[PDB]
Amino acid sequence: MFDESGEPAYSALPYGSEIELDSGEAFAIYVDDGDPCISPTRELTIETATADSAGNERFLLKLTQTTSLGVVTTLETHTVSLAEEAKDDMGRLCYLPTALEARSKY
Amino acid sequence: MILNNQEWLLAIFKKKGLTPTGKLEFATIDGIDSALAQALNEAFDSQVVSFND
Repeated sequence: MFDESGEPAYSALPYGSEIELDSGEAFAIYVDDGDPCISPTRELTIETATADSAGNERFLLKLTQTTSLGVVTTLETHTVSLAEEAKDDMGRLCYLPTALEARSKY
Repeated sequence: MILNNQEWLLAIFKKKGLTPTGKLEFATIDGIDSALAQALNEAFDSQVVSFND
């Protein structure tokens, strides 16, 4: 879960249960695939990107996989915008839930 | 070149639309008789007789 400032909070939930966002939290990102990250560690990286043509703000979301030994590999990258009406460099939508549902399998 | 994201805007044209109405208009066959009567006269014109008798 992500605070308004942007700090992360970690937790876990049973598979049957549904996510409920506490007040004071903006958004949460979880793993759809039924894959525990115990032996292969999955890391999430956030960095800023150029603003949209219409003045909207967008950032880069990246996912990486690290083994126990220390070998780091890259899984996925996306451009995501918090604004409801935002567009990608290719013209696709950048709204976080819609983009994650469309072009992400993790 | 007007290029936004990955699409080009090439040209803008203008069109003329036609939407009909039920009304109709037609000519009459009355003037054809006068036309034929006038046309018949050109047969006798441009005819001469050299020697009188």
